[PDB]
Amino acid sequence: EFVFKNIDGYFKIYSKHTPINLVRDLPQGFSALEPLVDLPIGINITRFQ
Amino acid sequence: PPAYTNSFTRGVYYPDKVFRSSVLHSTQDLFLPFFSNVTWFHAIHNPVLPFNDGVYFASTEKSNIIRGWIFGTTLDSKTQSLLIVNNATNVVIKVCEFQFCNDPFLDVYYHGVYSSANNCTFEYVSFKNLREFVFKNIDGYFKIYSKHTPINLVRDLPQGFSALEPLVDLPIGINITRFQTLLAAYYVGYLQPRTFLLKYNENGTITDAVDCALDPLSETKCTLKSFTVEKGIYQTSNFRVQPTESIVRFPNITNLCPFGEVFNATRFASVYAWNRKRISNCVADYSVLYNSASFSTFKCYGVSPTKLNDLCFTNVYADSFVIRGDEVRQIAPGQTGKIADYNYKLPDDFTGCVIAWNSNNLDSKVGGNYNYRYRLFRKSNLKPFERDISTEIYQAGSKPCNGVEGFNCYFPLQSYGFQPTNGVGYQPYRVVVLSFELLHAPATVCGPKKSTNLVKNKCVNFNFNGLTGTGVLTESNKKFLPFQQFGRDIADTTDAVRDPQTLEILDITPCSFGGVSVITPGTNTSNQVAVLYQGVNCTEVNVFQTRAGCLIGAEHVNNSYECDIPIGAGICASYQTSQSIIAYTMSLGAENSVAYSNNSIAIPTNFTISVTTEILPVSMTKTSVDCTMYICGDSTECSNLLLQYGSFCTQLNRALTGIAVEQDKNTQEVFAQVKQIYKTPPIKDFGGFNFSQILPDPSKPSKRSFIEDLLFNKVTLICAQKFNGLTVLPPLLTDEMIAQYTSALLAGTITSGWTFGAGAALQIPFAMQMAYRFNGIGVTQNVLYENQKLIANQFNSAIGKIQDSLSSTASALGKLQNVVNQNAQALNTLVKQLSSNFGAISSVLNDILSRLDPPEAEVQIDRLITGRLQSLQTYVTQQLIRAAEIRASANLAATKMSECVLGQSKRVDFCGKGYHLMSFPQSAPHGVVFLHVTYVPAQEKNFTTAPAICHDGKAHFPREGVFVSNGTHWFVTQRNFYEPQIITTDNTFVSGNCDVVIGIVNNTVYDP
Ligand SMILES: *[C@@H]1O[C@H](CO)[C@@H](O[C@@H]2O[C@H](CO)[C@@H](O)[C@H](O)[C@H]2NC(C)=O)[C@H](O)[C@H]1NC(C)=O
Ligand SMILES: *[C@@H]1O[C@H](CO)[C@@H](O)[C@H](O)[C@H]1NC(C)=O
Ligand SMILES: *[C@@H]1O[C@H](CO)[C@@H](O)[C@H](O)[C@H]1NC(C)=O
Ligand SMILES: *[C@@H]1O[C@H](CO)[C@@H](O)[C@H](O)[C@H]1NC(C)=O
Ligand SMILES: *[C@@H]1O[C@H](CO)[C@@H](O)[C@H](O)[C@H]1NC(C)=O
Ligand SMILES: *[C@@H]1O[C@H](CO)[C@@H](O)[C@H](O)[C@H]1NC(C)=O
Ligand SMILES: *[C@@H]1O[C@H](CO)[C@@H](O)[C@H](O)[C@H]1NC(C)=O
Ligand SMILES: *[C@@H]1O[C@H](CO)[C@@H](O)[C@H](O)[C@H]1NC(C)=O
Ligand SMILES: *[C@@H]1O[C@H](CO)[C@@H](O)[C@H](O)[C@H]1NC(C)=O
Repeated sequence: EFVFKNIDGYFKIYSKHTPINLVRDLPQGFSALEPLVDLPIGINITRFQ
Repeated sequence: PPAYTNSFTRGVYYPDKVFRSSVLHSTQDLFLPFFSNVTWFHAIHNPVLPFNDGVYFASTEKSNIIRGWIFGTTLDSKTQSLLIVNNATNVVIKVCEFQFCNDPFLDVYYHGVYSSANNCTFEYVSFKNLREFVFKNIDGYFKIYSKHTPINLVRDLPQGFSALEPLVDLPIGINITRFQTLLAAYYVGYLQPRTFLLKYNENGTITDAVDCALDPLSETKCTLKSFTVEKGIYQTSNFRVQPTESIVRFPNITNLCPFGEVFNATRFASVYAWNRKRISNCVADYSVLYNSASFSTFKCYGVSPTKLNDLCFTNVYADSFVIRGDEVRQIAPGQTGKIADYNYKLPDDFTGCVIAWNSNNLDSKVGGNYNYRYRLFRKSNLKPFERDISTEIYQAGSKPCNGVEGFNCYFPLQSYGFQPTNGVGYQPYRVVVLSFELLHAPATVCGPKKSTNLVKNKCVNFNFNGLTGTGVLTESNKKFLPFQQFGRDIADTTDAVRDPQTLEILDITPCSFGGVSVITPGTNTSNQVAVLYQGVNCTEVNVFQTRAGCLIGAEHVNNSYECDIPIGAGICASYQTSQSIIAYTMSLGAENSVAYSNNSIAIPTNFTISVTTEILPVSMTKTSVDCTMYICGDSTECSNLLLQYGSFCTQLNRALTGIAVEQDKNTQEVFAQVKQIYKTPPIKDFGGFNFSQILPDPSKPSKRSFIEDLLFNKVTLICAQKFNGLTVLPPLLTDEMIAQYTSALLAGTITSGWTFGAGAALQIPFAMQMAYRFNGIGVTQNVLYENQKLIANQFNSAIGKIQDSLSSTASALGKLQNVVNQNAQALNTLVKQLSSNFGAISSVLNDILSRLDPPEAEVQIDRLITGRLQSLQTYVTQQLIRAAEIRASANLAATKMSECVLGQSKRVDFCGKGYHLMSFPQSAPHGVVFLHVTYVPAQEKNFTTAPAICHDGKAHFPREGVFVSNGTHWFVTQRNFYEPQIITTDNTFVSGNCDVVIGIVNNTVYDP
């Protein structure tokens, strides 16, 4: 997953890899996401595509 | 080689001319510290001594040789000099200036000098004896204090005290930092910002003064504002453990810091093709900038190079190119020209540094370089952040050009010639430019910031990646996730921090905190101290470490005794065992082990009848502090500004009057619960129960008996409160009427007893009243009817002990005394907040208005009056809570009088320790005193017991009082007094068979 946001001019991206074997839908469970890359770009971005 | 002696209690002077009587008013100013070294001087074979904060001078001049002084700061024939002459009993002072010689001195071989002057500004003329002259300059005024005391001793200073009254005021106004006397034993001292606790007598003479920070007892006295410090432990002040130096930590080195890689580039690009190497996400050591010996220029525009390392940049840049030598000075803001426009334009707000160095011996060729080209001319300045790689053909005229030179067709491309015959301005140079940007983004690049070293187990500051603070770092075993940097606690307080350099988990702990207690016995017994440093390990600060803290001055005692001065966590101190202060583990009473038995009892055969004394604060100082007068002193502006608060002013008085009326109510249901004021019979035939001590004495002016008089004398500051609007309203019940109600209640207790609480009083002899007040506690009346005289003996003995308790003990009336106190310093601090600035310029409204214009004075009194209103709100809330406590005690006293004076209370430990008998109210101001006559067994005897008796196979249990035996025969007696009965059917009832009863023994029952 790629979390996109400019909060207080600080662009954060989190990740969490879980090896599971199912394709039906999103898992019914709990997960925690820890940051990997943090570039405080601070750009006035309000839309994405 | 000056000798140093002890100054004793010398160096105390009247700080100001205000007169004070019988008050221990403490003060702090430039003073001579107690027990300080004194530099004794003599005239053998005359230097300049520092003035310091103050100067103390003393001398012993029987023949009056020491009479002169020369003071000053430079003495360069330009500054005025103090000059004191005492000739013909005349004091002469003048500040003229005269030239000095190599060794200026006064003709004094064995038994004056003055030349002309330059500038004179101030003119003024006025063993057996010890003359003292302190010298100081406060607010530009030079002050001299004198005291001549006739003594007969010359070897050293006397061991006593004497004040130093002043003589003259000298308003020189000139700063003085040096002095020098002119000439047989005289001393010199020095004044320091100390603090004393002065003591004025009845006539206003300072009889004794004590320093504050001399010893722990001195600090205790300074805090308490008293000389006689009783027993106990007193919290004086706090203590801090200062950080050692500092700890600053930041990431460093990282991978390579590859600035030298840019420096040692073999080839360089053209001037038009300057290359930007982005610098980010790397710790900048900035070590390359230090070696400036090889750099031709080192300057910065728009940034301070000194603060480059101390500040962090979000992003940084470095640019390198090669140009000619003479173009260095043209790289500056505010400069124009072809080079400044068509090549590189410097904005006026450029932030960076320009660095260049010689490269002619490495970047020059014999035949000339042909690699760096650019565009010579262009129509306008280059737009920002544009790469000028365009090679457009210059065409000044209107004639079109076909790419070949001709008519008005000039080729814009020209080549440079690098030759040895060229001048200095043709040399090739290396140029490197650094630009640092701070956009609207957080900083990403930080300097090393002197990572230094890291110290464990020693309190010190710390700065970890911008996390500052103070504490002590300790090794910890708390694991951290790789993305988690620093720890936390429940209260959002930092607990663990990991070192950025090494992934080691370090705790953070308070430095020391804790106050500074002072465990001292009363001056009645001893004079030694024992400082307890609350809850600190005995490592940063004879010494016996305790759970409660680090204890100093007392040795641990392996034996355990009764606690006398509680310390903390079970530790207790005492001076008795020469004898010295100790600190041991408290043992609550002698460790007893009552022999719990299968069938044995210890029923008392004798007893005692004490008369304890529990004092209950029933009423208090009825106060109704009017808001307007107290809060604002006689000011229309203050009245208008106070009216804004509105309901606070009008409701503070409502709350205080509610307090007053409820205190009168407390008094009403406490004393005035008797309908008719009964009076003592003229003849007191009580069967030996002497009552004259507590019954009112007709010979006395008021009907307050001896005990009440002693109480009133013991409790004590009378007309010093009702002075600032704190109108102490008189009680509705006059103190004489309070005495009347107490006497009525006590006389009803005598003649009517408990009955006068349920209607009119019903007469009963005092011998009959105790004849059933014993019966209340399960004690048969035969006790009194057989030992009434002895009962009277114990009663009168306890009454006699009451006077001793009042006189010899200052804590006998502790509760009432501290209640009257609490009120006294409550009103006192209420007064002092009139002096507190509360953030205003001063505490005088008139001074504020006179000093400044009303536009700002109004704001000043606004802040001051908000502070005063907050202070009054705090006082009234504290008064409400204290009056709630007083109301709880008043209902408790009413309950004790209803159940205990107007009855015989069955609640244990309510009317004293033991089986209660009766009580006597003895009013004391803002309170009441009870005389809890109780019953306490003393002497026991071990007997044998059994619940039941089977004579004819039928069990027999005692109605009241367990079965006992003296060894041969079995008897019945109540619990609280051994009195045997012959076991008969009258005192026993049959219930069940024998084999169902546990502990039953066979026995013989008499048959009436
Ligand atoms: C209980 O103790 C008291 C003392 O507190 C005893 O009173 C003593 O009585 C004898 C006569 O029997 C006198 O000679 C003594 O002078 C009394 N003592 C004092 C201090 O005056 C009392 O007798 C004891 N009662 C019993 C039953 O032992
Ligand atoms: C104060 O002066 C009076 C003089 O009438 C004297 O009687 C009294 O003893 C003095 N007070 C003290 C404490 O010496
Ligand atoms: C306090 O001082 C008085 C004065 O002599 C003395 O009688 C008394 O014993 C002292 N207090 C104690 C507890 O020793
Ligand atoms: C005081 O510090 C030492 C280490 O210097 C430690 O062993 C001891 O347990 C500490 N004292 C207390 C009461 O924790
Ligand atoms: C009661 O005590 C007072 C003083 O304590 C004494 O003057 C009086 O004579 C005593 N009365 C009796 C009856 O003992
Ligand atoms: C009873 O007390 C006496 C005197 O102290 C003692 O000698 C005896 O052993 C005790 N008996 C019991 C059963 O405790
Ligand atoms: C117990 O009291 C009785 C009373 O008559 C007496 O005869 C007997 O000797 C007493 N025994 C002891 C051990 O006191
Ligand atoms: C306690 O006394 C009873 C008396 O009947 C006896 O039966 C029992 O054995 C005794 N127990 C002990 C532990 O002495
Ligand atoms: C008590 O006396 C009865 C006689 O009726 C006897 O049966 C019983 O055993 C006795 N018990 C004890 C403990 O002596």
